[PDB]
Amino acid sequence: MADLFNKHLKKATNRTKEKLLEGIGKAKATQDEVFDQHAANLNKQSKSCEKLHKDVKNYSSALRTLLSAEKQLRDTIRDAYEPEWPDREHLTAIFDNLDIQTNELEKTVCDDLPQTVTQYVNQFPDLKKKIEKRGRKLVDYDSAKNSFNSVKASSKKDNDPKLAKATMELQAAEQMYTEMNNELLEILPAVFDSRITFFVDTLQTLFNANSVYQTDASKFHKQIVMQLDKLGESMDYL
Amino acid sequence: MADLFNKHLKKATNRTKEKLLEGIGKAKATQDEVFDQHAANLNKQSKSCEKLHKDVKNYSSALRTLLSAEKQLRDTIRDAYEPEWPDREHLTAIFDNLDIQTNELEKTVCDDLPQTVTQYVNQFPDLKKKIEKRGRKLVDYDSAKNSFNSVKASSKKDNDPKLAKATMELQAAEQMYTEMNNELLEILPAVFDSRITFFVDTLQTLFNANSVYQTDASKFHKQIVMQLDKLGESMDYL
Amino acid sequence: MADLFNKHLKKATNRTKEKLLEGIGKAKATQDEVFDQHAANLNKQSKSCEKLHKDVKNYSSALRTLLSAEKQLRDTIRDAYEPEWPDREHLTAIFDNLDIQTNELEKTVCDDLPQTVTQYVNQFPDLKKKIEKRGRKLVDYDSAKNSFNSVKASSKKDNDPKLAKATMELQAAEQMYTEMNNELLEILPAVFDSRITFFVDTLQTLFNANSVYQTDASKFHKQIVMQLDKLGESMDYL
Amino acid sequence: MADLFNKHLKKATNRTKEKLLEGIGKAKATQDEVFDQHAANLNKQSKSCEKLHKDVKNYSSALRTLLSAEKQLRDTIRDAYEPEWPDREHLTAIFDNLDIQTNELEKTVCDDLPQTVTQYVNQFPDLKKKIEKRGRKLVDYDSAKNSFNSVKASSKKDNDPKLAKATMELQAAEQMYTEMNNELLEILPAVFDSRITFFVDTLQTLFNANSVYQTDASKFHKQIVMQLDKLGESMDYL
Repeated sequence: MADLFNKHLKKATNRTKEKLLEGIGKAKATQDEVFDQHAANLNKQSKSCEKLHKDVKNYSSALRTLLSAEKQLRDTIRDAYEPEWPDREHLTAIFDNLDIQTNELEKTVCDDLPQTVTQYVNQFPDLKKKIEKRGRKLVDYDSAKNSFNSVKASSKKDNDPKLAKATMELQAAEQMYTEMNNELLEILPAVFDSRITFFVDTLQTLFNANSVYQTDASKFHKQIVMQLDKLGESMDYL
Repeated sequence: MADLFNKHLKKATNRTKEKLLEGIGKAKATQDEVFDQHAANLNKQSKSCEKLHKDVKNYSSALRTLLSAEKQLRDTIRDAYEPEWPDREHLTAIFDNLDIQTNELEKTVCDDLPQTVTQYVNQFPDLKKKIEKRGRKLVDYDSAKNSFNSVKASSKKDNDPKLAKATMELQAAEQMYTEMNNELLEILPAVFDSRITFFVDTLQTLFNANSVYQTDASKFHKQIVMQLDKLGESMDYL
Repeated sequence: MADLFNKHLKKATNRTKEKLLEGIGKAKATQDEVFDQHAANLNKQSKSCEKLHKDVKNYSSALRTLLSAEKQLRDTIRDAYEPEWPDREHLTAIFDNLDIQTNELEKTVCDDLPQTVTQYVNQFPDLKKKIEKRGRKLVDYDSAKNSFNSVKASSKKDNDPKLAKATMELQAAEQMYTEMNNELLEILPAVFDSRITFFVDTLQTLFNANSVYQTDASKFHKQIVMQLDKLGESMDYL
Repeated sequence: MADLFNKHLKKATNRTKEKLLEGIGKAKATQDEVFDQHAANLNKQSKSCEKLHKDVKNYSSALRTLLSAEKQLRDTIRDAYEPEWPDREHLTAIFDNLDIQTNELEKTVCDDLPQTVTQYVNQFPDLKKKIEKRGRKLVDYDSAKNSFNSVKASSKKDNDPKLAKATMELQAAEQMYTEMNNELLEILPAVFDSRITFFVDTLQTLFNANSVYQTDASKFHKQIVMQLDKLGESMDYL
């Protein structure tokens, strides 16, 4: 069977090459070579951002409730503690310090963090737009260039004002093309590579705030462990 | 002027004073007056337990939910991560260890902690009942004592079955009174002071588990801070 | 039942302590400590007097009729006696002497006795009034003392003429307070203890008059007994 | 002049003088003339008894009321007394003894005394009637005596049934006359003089009872005078 069905194989592979003509659309001379690669690069910067933002916002709400629950924990232990027992003031001050630390983390992650994306995303819109800016005259340059030759090929004489018009289009499109090459060839790919800059600022902000809080939380909770040890000794007398 | 109407309240309220006092009882130098310490005092131990238990159960659910949310945090970072960043394996292992530590805390507090209260509490239920085991035996002992005297005073001849019966009650009640005194004056006061034993075992179980988790969490999260530092260095190349 | 109904016992005794707030009235800083005890003492002098007077007046009327009936007895025996019989003049003079003795007792108890209460009750009104005299400035002294401190506590400066006013009240009330302490601390309790003085004067007057009469009456009636003995001897001859 | 009208009164009044004298009777040397002592004389004994009885009954009620008022005196002092005075028990016993003495007097005079009159009085009622037992027998005796003579004078022959009848009346009346003389001349005069026997028994009963009471009353009340003296000493401390 496999070879007879290989008539299916033979048909499929080479005849599919003709099918690719039908797949794409109506013109083929384009900005693709240099600047679609830069376009895809600058879009690859955007496409991770939207996921990161969704997760960062949802989890920032999760952190805001988490810190609120840790504030409730502290107030509840303060209030549940009662003055018959040895140390209430010291552990109360520990809880107040951990409240301060939760408020720092809450401010920094929940409120402040999103700006750290913006901190370098500021520029990316105009630059995304500018990939298209370069493209406009990468297309019109070739169109004008060929058009000039076209006229010089079609007319019995130069005098055919169309040759002048196509020259004017060629000059204008080449001027824009070259200016936009210089600006955009550096900036747009540099901005893709710099996409890591805003990712790193944001992730660093988020984790730095979390880690400073938990670093303080561990010493504060180890201090309450020492409060357990003295409470063991206290255990018989009270 | 209104005080004249208070004269009417005086007549009625003086008769209630008598009837309240009829509530009280009869005795000789009785250590049951220390059992008039026990009942309201071993009830501090009960009523503070009900508050402690209530809070500990509510907050044990709160801790279970917190540890679940921390499992979700880890799984979310682990899943959110991309293979193009090298520490993905190291920080995945850091998160796996912190998952283990949350599971240990969750088991220890949320599941296990109530038994710690129970361990010293097990003796208290019988011993509270024992407060009345002793207390009634005073009422019988001095009732029988004064009954024997009452017969010997009332009865014209002695040779009175009432006197023999009152002697039998006196002996029986005195034996129970003295047995219960010896047992209960040791045990029941000891249970009051020893109430601190379950309070301390319970509080120690709860805070010990929380501290071992957070001590491990701080080292594990400091190791993710070091991952931020290497990511800052990485930031520019990627 | 008794312990469940002891929920009634438990409720009644401690919750009654809160009920005592509702029982009394609107201020608590007062003359009670030193001088209500002296006030009750000087009132305890009055409260036996009114009963004693009621009974002494009613029985003084009873004595006035009793002595009148004894006068009728004497006149009737004098008049019933007749001159055929041996001794009429001697027993007639006995009756006349017992008339004199009844008139002495009648004067002394029925007419004169009440003044023997007054003999020392003279002073008690003003002194009863004076317990209140002391009280007026035992109250206003504290009120002025506290008021001075109040002003010195409330005003931003001394200059607040209220401080002067409260000083003037304090001085005046302390002057009256001390004067009234000196007079009243001795007199009012001494007057309670001296209440026995007028009781004893009155009871002595009453009984002394009665006993002098009956002492004479017994010798007078024993003399008429000797008249019976001679009348036995007379019995045959007449 | 008015004396002339007295002549008219003389004629009528002289005829009444005759008719009064027709009231009188007939006799020989009769000891019934001493029975003309008895009737008006044993009536002194009756009429003075009625006065004595009247007064004794009225005054026995008066004594009953007096002794009742003295019971009330004692019970009133006993009840009026206060436990803070020591002789309350001694003077209570003094009053209890004087209650006994009033009850003894009350029984003896008020209830018992009339029988004392009665004891000697019992013989008098029959003996008063006996005065007429004798008196009529004179009227029969001399009527029959003079009747026998009258027949012997009037009757022509003797042999007269009237003379025999008059002899029978004379004998019968003389026997009764002489029997009654012997009995009644002894007894009835003796009863007149012996009237003093019940007067003396009665007066002695009355005054003896009154004196024994008052003799005891004076010692008992002198013992309350001693209670006044100890109360004078007590007076200052109480």
